[PDB]
Amino acid sequence: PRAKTGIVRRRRHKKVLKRAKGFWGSRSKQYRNAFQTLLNAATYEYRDRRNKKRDFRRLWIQRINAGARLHGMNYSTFINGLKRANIDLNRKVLADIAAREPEAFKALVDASRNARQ
Amino acid sequence: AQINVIGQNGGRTIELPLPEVNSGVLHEVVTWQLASRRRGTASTRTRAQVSKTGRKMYGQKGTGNARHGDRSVPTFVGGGVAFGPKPRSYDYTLPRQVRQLGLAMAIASRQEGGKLVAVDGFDIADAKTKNFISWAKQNGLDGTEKVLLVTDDENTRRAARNVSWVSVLPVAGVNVYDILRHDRLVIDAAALEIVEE
Amino acid sequence: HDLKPTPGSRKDRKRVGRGPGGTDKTAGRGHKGQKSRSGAGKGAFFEGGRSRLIARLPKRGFNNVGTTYEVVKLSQLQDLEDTTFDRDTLEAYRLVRRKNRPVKLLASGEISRAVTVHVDAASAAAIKAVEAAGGRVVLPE
Amino acid sequence: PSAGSHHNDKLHFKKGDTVIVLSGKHKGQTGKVLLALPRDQKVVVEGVNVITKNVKPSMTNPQGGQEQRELALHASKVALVDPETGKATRVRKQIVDGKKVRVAVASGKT
RNA sequence: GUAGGGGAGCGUUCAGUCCGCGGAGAAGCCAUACCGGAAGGAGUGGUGGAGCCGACUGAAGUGCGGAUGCCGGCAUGAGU
RNA sequence: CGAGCUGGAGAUACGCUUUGACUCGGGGAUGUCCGAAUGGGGAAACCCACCUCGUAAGAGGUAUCCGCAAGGAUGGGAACUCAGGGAACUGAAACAUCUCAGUACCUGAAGGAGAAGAAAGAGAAUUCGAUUCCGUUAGUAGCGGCGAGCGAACCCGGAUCAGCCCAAUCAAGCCGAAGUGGCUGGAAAGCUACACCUCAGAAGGUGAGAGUCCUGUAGGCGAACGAGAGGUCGUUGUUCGUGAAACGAUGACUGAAUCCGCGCGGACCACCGCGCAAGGCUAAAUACUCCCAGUGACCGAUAGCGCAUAGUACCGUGAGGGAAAGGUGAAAAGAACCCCGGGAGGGGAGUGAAAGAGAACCUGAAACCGUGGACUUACAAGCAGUCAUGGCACCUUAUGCGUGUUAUGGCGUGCCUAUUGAAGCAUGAGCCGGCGACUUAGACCUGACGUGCGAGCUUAAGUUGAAAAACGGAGGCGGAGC
Ligand SMILES: [Mg+2]
Ligand SMILES: [Mg+2]
Ligand SMILES: [Mg+2]
Ligand SMILES: [Mg+2]
Ligand SMILES: [Mg+2]
Repeated sequence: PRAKTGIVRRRRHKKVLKRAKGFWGSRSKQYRNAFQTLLNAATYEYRDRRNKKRDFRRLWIQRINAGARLHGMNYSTFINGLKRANIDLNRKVLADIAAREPEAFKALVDASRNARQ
Repeated sequence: AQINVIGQNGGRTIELPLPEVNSGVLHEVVTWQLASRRRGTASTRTRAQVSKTGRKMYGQKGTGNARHGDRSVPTFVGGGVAFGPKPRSYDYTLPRQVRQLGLAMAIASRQEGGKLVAVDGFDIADAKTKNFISWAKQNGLDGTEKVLLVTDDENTRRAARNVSWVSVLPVAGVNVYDILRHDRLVIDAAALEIVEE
Repeated sequence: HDLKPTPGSRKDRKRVGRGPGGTDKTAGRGHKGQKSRSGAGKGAFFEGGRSRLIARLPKRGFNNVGTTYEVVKLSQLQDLEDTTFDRDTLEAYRLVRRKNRPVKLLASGEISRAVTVHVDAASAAAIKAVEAAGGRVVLPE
Repeated sequence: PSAGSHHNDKLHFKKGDTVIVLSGKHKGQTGKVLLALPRDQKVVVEGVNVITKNVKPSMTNPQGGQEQRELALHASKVALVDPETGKATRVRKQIVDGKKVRVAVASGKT
């Protein structure tokens, strides 16, 4: 028996078509192109997680020492210090502590020098 | 060992397939049956040949994009049906011992559940069907279940033009399908039912 | 009237292993079947040929197809079967419906007993095993 | 386009009989038949009416407005009735005009 | 993880059977932030105006972006 | 046959209909011109004659071939049948044999069927006993650049079954059981409550879904009157391609017998054996399918025939090729009248359940054009996204998570094919929709899985039943190898 493709294809298409939103021109109105855009889309999506992890620790390390150096230390040093004090062990939120609580951050700062030399 | 219902009541007779009815085999069956009923009808000019069209087109090269034969091929609207359907039969001969084990194992099915016999139906009287329905009532056949009536007796069957209920069936020319098809079996005629070989 | 698709003509499953799905060439987005060139839409690179050892190999022997005898083993008679009668018939039902060809008797089974066979042919120790325990091998005149 | 054959270009009645419009609107309404179009299954019975506007262009002094005419129906009316209610037909015979056959229901006239 | 082999499944029509559904409204269309491991599924609303889901099994002209593919519609060049 | 009819046409007028129209059956009568076409000519349907019968109008004959004579023939048929003539591509991975094939095509003849047929047979049993068809034997025997590859027959099962004669019931058609109320609706055949028929619950129609409203169906009836010889040379056919190669066949040369006769049984001889050639006609089972009916795990409008009808339009000097095209509503009730416009078109009104059905009328996707709104954009280098954050807007699966939009930052070399290697200045492609590709078959081989039997296991053709499947062992596979 004959067996069209009817409705079966329109849908497959609308699926992708609707994934494309602020996709510029053709890329968001033409199947083929819109779809194709989403292969490269794969590439970015997947690799961007394994990656924003890379990006974020960077934002953290940047701040952690623009405070570290705000007293006379610097990330490099500072970090090994809290390290020198197994006691200390944040690293995660450390930046924030250094961004919001200066009162605190100082503490940890001097705490390291006091476990350093 | 089913107790008769009309004009007697032996029963017991008849060894039934072990262990207890097996769809698999009833499946192996039914299927085969339908395959046989399946007729061969393939309206399709599969053939790039069977369709109407010339044979030489434009120019192999130098016309600017193309490369075509006739305008009658899988790839041309109105062309021909590639791998399309042609008439055939899909009829095979299922080993005999299974067609045996077949209904046998199907009767069991019906016995283990809602089986039913009957030796003659003087309870009828003419065609009427009206009274045939009558009997049914006091016969347990409310009218809520698909009934299959196997039995010769020309005049008896003549009473069954009522839907959903029963479905008539001659000279014990039964069939695994029908039986398994309708609910209760009215095996009736102890004809094919008791005595073989 | 609650809800119940019912069991029966519909509750009649397959068998498992009974029958596996076909094969449409497209397993994952990535099908483009057959080698990857040198072969397709045709049929002739066969599987035989006449140079690939076939030829080169010596022979002329000589075919005959003389007579093919119906080996009726010894244990077929002895061991069991109470002289249900060989003759040139019963043996059939006994089981040796070969027709068309002769009927040879050979010495495979061994238990010893008296039984008279009427094979259309028999071997040396074939006979020299029957009578040697009772029975008579009987060849056509 | 098939057309009024499903039945059998057979009007279970005459263009003069009286009938009850069973089914549809005008149920039970009655009237004398006037047009019996067997082929198309059309029946014109004084029952149902309509007010149509005659498309009479340069029709010698137009003044065309909206007429009241009867609009034909199908087997949506059951031919003849005597018990005052719709009725099949079955018991015939003949008259002093054995040269003919009648029809009738539970009763026996028409 | 490419050619290739093996496994489990999604979906489309047709057919048999079961449960049904529908003019206070089917299929199809359209929108959506839900669901499932995927193929995909559902809910709700709008449109629509008559046929139609789900389940088991059977048969398939059964799944598409590519073929200077085929037919049709509409774009660019350009108001040149 | 009984109220209607007045073709499709959808319109008006005229009319015709129980001294039963119409329509359906079944015979007659008319039937211009061309066409085998045939009075003669002819670039088809036109142009010209003659003789006879005759009121003139008008009638008729006027062709060739067989036959005293009746009477027969010329032409046309989709496919099927036989016959005369008979390719190549292609295979054999080249090619001359051979294969493809005696297929395709041409031509002649014929019928509904043909062909074949009543033995100088086949076979190895001193068997069968016209022909043909299906099964099998068997892919066995054998043929073969013994390569590619080609491929019997007997036996046995089954369809069907005859030998005789010369010369010396289906169509027309008619009858045909059984329901109401209330409810929902624009309309009910749906729901609901009681009821009926059922040798007629097959089916279609009726304002949505029909046993009981219509047409039907099961079953019954049913017509004037209508059907049912040897050889030699050259070659060839059968498995037979020269081979040890028979027999059949025939163009060319030749040329026998006749019972103590003749042919053959694969060179050849004897012996053994089967049969009698040079005359003929012959049902039946077999084939096909223009036409008809029924059915379909067939299509349902890019499908299905090319055609929802058209071999038309259109293209070709011609042979020839050859389209696309469906859908108002239940019913026209198809929009009176008024507004703007020459019109087209539109807005009201009115019909309708609906115009959120209006006649460039079922649904009405996508590309593609446009109007309005929201958030944005005039130091910017961009495969066009993606991750992150902030701003703005909105919040029916959604205010607590989000949806949309956007700014800045990071990161980021389209897809496919073909490749050692592709963003690639390497291929393909304007965009969307629909069409579009590993299938079907063979009692074929080989293996995995599963089922039934199991040392045994199976049927094929056909047969009879079929809203079902049993019967049918001819035959095949295990069973001893070398
Ligand atoms: Mg076609
Ligand atoms: Mg494309
Ligand atoms: Mg359409
Ligand atoms: Mg047509
Ligand atoms: Mg190139």
